Amino acid sequence: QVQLVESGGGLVQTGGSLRLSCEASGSAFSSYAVNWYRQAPGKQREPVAAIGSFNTVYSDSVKGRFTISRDNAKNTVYLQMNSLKPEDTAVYICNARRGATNTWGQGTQVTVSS
Amino acid sequence: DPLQPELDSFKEELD
Repeated sequence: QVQLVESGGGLVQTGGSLRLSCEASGSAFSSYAVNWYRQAPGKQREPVAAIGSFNTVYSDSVKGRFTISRDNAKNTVYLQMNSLKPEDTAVYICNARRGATNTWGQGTQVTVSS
Repeated sequence: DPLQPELDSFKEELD
């Protein structure tokens, strides 16, 4: 029973960084894992990273460049994206997962250009 | 991690 909103997108130089936020309103946020996905126009949606209370999982496409972190005092999950490449351009969207139930945000645009 | 089952479900999506 949460609602999610993403922020932090933008248009950034190749090699640069962004930090996305997934902010939740509603009860018991700490009982949801939080997953980031990304999707470019014309393409399928792909998994990026996930965090539980503290353990994390990364797609091989972003390992070593992205870091997901969590602050339950702010009901927020962060995706720090370093060493960005043009191919990272996509809408990034977060997903709160509690057991088999899934809630989704809206998306924030990330565009990387040299 | 108390949310490890959810993390396992996401790991299964990494094909």
